[PDB]
Amino acid sequence: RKKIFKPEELRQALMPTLEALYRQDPESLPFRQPVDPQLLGIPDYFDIVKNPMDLSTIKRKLDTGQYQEPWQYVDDVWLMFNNAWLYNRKTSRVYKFCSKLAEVFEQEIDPVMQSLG
Ligand SMILES: CCC(=O)N1CCOc2c(cc(-c3cc(OC)cc(OC)c3)cc2C(=O)N[C@H]2CCCN(C)C2)C1
Repeated sequence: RKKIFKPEELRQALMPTLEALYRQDPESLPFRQPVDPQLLGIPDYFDIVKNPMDLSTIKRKLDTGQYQEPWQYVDDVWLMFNNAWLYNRKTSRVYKFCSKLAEVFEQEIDPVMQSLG
């Protein structure tokens, strides 16, 4: 019927896919902590980005058992990517780095999602 996932199983299976993103340098650097619009010059950020997401938040959600099923994790990774592509200019470091992370993530996540069902 509905498949139940234990938080420790999700963490064991999915954390390596997150670690693959963290390992990218310089590409993960903009994504390791939440965007701070006041520190940066950018008070329009949260006008445009309604649901912020970043690697530290996704990690915390895996660590604290906030995901019930693996597609919720995938959706947060993609939310992070889509926010960055929505806000940032195509020539920017953040935009290009986002694209690299999306390439890495795609390769990592597919066999893991097959394994989890
Ligand atoms: C997902 C992140 C995100 O979408 N934002 C929103 C855009 O703002 C940036 C963010 C991160 C980085 C950034 C780039 C890095 O490259 C190596 C490393 C990094 O390591 C923490 C952060 C750069 C910018 C940026 O556009 N800076 C401009 C703004 C206007 C003013 N001039 C001077 C700076 C945060």
